[PDB]
Amino acid sequence: RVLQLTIGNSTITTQEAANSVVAYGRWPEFIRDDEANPVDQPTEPDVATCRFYTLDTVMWGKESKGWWWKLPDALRDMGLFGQNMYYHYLGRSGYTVHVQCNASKFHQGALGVFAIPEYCLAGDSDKQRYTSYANANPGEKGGKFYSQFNRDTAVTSPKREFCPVDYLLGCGVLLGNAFVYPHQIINLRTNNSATIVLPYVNAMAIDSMVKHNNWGIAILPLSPLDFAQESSVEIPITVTIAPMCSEFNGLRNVTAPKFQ
Amino acid sequence: QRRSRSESTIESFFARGACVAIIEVDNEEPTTRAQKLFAMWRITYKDTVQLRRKLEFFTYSRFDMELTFVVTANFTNTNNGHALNQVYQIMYIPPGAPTPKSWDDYTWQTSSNPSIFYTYGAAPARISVPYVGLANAYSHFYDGFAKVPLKTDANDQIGDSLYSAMTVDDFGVLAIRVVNDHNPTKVTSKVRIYMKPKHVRVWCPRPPRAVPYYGPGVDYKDNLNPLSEKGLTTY
Amino acid sequence: QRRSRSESTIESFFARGACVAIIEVDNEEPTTRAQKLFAMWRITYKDTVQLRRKLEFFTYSRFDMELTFVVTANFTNTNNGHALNQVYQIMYIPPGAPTPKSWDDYTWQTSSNPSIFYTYGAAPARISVPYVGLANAYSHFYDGFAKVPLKTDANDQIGDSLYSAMTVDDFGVLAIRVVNDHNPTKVTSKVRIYMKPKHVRVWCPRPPRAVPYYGPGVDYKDNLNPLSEKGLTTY
Amino acid sequence: INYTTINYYKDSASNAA
Amino acid sequence: INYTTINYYKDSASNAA
Amino acid sequence: INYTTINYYKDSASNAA
Amino acid sequence: INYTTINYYKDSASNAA
Amino acid sequence: INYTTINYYKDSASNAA
Amino acid sequence: GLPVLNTPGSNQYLTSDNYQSPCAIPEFDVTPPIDIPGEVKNMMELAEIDTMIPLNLENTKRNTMDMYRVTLSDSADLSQPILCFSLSPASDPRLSHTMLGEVLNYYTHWAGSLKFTFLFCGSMMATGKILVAYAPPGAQPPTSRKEAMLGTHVIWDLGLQSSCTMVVPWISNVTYRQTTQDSFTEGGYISMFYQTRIVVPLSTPKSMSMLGFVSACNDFSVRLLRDTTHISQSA
Amino acid sequence: GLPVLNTPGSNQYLTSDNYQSPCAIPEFDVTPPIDIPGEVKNMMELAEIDTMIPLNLENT
Amino acid sequence: GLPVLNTPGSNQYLTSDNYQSPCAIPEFDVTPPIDIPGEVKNMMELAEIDTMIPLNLENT
Ligand SMILES: CCO/N=C\c1ccc(OCC[C@@H](C)CCn2ccn(-c3ccncc3)c2=O)cc1
Ligand SMILES: CCO/N=C\c1ccc(OCC[C@@H](C)CCn2ccn(-c3ccncc3)c2=O)cc1
Repeated sequence: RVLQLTIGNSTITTQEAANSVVAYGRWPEFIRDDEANPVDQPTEPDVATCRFYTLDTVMWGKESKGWWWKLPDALRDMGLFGQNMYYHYLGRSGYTVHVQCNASKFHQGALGVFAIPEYCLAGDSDKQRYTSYANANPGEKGGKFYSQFNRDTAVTSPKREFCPVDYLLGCGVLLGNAFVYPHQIINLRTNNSATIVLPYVNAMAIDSMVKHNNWGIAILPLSPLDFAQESSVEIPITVTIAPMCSEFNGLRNVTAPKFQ
Repeated sequence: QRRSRSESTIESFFARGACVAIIEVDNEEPTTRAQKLFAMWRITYKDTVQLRRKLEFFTYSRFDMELTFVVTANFTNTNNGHALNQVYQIMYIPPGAPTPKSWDDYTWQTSSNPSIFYTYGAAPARISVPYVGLANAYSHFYDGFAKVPLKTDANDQIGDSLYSAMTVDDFGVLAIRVVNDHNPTKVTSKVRIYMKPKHVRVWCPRPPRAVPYYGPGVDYKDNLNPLSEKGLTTY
Repeated sequence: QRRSRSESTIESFFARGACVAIIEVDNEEPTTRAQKLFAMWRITYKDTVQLRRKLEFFTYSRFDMELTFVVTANFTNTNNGHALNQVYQIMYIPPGAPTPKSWDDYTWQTSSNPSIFYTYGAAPARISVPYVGLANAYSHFYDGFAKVPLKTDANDQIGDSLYSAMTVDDFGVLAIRVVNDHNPTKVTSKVRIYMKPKHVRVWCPRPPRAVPYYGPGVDYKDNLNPLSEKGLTTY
Repeated sequence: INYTTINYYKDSASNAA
Repeated sequence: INYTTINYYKDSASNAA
Repeated sequence: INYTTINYYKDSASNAA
Repeated sequence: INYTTINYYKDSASNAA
Repeated sequence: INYTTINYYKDSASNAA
Repeated sequence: GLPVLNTPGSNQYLTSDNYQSPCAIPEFDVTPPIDIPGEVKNMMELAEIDTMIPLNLENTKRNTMDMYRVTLSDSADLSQPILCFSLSPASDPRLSHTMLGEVLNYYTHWAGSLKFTFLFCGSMMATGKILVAYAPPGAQPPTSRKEAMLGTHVIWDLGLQSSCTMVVPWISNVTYRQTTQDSFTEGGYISMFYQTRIVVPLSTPKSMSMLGFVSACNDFSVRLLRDTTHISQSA
Repeated sequence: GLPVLNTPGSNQYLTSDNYQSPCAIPEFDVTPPIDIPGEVKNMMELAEIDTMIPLNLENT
Repeated sequence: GLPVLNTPGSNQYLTSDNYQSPCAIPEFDVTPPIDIPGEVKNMMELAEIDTMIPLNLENT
């Protein structure tokens, strides 16, 4: 019953195992084309880059409203997978989002783990689609949500950042319709861990990763955590991402984008 | 089971074709007003709201295209002299082709660009376009940038880009002009391009947009109250 | 026997198609008079008398439908300026679809609702509709109510209903508008929708109506003398 | 003498008697 | 009862469903 | 040389000689 | 490559060469 | 799926590609 | 060369047709398709997805984050309903903006047994029993437990599992129901009642919460595609 | 591609014809028929029904 | 003699089509082809030719 989840060298087992939901029912695989014209072999670090990368820990409180990351943005800072992304031209990767959040039997509250392919976001100002590159990619710390929409009016200092609303999910859809994406619901009553396996979904067969972001992980508090009697309480939420079957091609010089 | 599910297949879900745009065209001398001797239209789907929200259920899609042109005309003066029948030239232009700049340029000679000479009064013209996506699918809702401002750039105004735009000029333009000459009277004409998809195969569904659109992007500005008011325990 | 009975079969009894309605359409500025920029028509058979009494021989029936549109036009001024040809848009609307409210709304974009762009001067348009009854047959002469006023209701104005009406809005509406713009002159046009049944199979015959109709129901108000005067023993 | 009959449409209800 | 189908064009994408 | 004759109507009296 | 020829009329002199 | 091709004219150069 | 005849119905651009059309760009090479994951072959596999409904629609918290959760407490009554909504999947405001609703807006007729799901997101220690019921139409609306337990109902528990499943069957006089608020073809009623009081030990919060889902089984079907009402454009 | 010719009698809407016509609502699913009692297959089984005539037509 | 119907898309001169057309000069005798050397069968054998690029583009 207990999941022995080992991809690569590291290993996340568990004291209690719950589920494993594969997105769209297709396990990640290599390029399987017998009539392909390039039959020469690219770089496939398939057993040398599958470490369970762990992002930074956010402190989930009562009035906090959500978090959102981008992939493969959340690996550019750390890991040798970050070095195999700046040097090469293009690649493909399959992800294992494994969100765990442990707490006692006396807490409550419901979470929601999402995985939106091509997760766009809304701007804030009246200038349409006007967003710089530094604010376009939070990296490893991730962005947050907001409760009500509060745009910008200052025309001298451009903010050029996102400001999504949580029950509009950034895109402009209702929250109650968001479950048609692949998802998994951390119900704190029964289980404490969750996992999602994501395959590579893109219009191309293979794409650059600097100027593109495939998946966006959105975490939404479905019911806020209430303790017995108090009003301020902090439990953590920790997200783990590992690539699977990743491969790259087309070496070039090192490219370092600015981050203001 | 005897319940024919085939009425709501994907080929039947996009079987009805809708409107995408309205393009003006006039015929007079070039005055100090807006010279409406010919009008260009940026080819996109996101210019109406019947079809944008109907296509944006789906992340990736590939499908062949079918167009339809409808031409109406009017007058501007009460007891106008009775003018003749007209010939409208819808000329397609891919990216890289030279943009026409007046009523009669050398680029209007349709040297290789495919065009349709249309006769007013007859049936609506009815042409078909195959799949012209350069990738394996069209890309609804692209995420990233076209360019990345690097560290060792000249300044910040060169490496800047636009959020969520694969191409500066998406898939070319149309061009509409009257073949006939200028007249002392003028005939205002409108053109309603229709659009019907065929052979549709989609992937990765996403929930539909509900707050109204605001420009070509994905953002929003107004009408932030999508639901109404209704009592909880009351039916 | 050599008497061909097949001239009076059911497919031949409804083979002749008749008229069902007359719909106006105008083209001017919205004045303080009736704004006839577009006219809606409730889809029913019981708007003429050739076809109502011809269908109401029969209690239950199912049959496929075929329509036909005929368009004529006129003028309103003696030495009017010679206006151009026109394009009429017959747009079908099922129940639940949004009712258009002006000349150019977003619902006129025919985003999914099937419509016909018609050109004046050409042949009459000729479309076919399959069987759209939700039961196993259409129901001529429904008896009961739609709602029943219960004992523990709030009051009597909520549980009240209308006698002999299966649906508030029977099977949707039509919508007709001119595509062309407004003009200083106006062109009054009339549209005569025709209707021809096919593939007719009926059940349970009933005697035909003889006193003239009075509204959409089954009641009567006037002309209560259906028979003439004639001597008994006199031929 | 019979005649030639072809239902030219994939729809069923758009035929003739 | 089936009907008669002929793709009248050498192009593939100019057919119907 | 003969020619091609098809009575295109189910009616009998709508033919030609 | 030959082509398709049908004299569509019962008259003889209304054909083509 | 192929399509139907008939050169309807006795001339050779009045065909299509 | 052939005695043709113009049948009635020429030169009309019908918005729903499958005629031929010439190809604008001949001799073209199509980019071959690849195996994109998540291939939606048919529209009816979107209404078969577990989706959340919004329930609480008070003046204070409509169009906010908290309009999806339902507060059930310890100090609540044992004789009052918790939540109630009529089963009109495209006209009631507590279902129209669900993915099950946002497909049935595009249709007029529907059928099939749709299944509900609820999820209690409370503490580990608190238990209780909740009774959810169905009431077929034609009666008074159910108010209390004495008159609601007669229909099809599920005694749902909280201790062992934390998720119900209610396959609401297909009991209808007609074959296909409509997607509008019409009193003749009404869905039914849904009510939830406390079977017992929520037993909560001390040092545990008193305000538990409950979500609400909706789905559809494999017997689900629609027909007669149309355009919708939820989008708008005032331009 | 074919030498057609307009025969005399084009573009006329005859009220009694059995030509083809395009379908406005394609791909549609027909509700299947059931066995309703009293299936009139032909109009001549209505005149074959025992019916009453009115006879006396005085002014009163 | 045949129930035709004008499909949408008649009487339009599309610049890219392969319909038929009548021959203006019938019964004509074509001059037979000969073996001219250098028969380009396809456009892609022109980009496969070794050609010079210009590089230096100063003002002078
Ligand atoms: C012979 C002459 O005239 N004919 C016409 C013609 C017309 C249009 C043509 O190209 C086609 C267009 C089309 C496929 C469009 C659509 N489409 C679908 C998604 N997008 C797109 C993507 C990202 N940004 C904006 C929209 C987009 O532009 C080609 C030829
Ligand atoms: C593509 C666009 O335009 N086309 C047309 C269209 C037109 C009509 C359509 O629906 C059909 C109608 C019809 C079956 C009508 C008739 N009918 C027969 C009996 N009743 C009815 C029943 C009870 N009350 C009133 C009348 C009734 O309404 C559908 C599509």
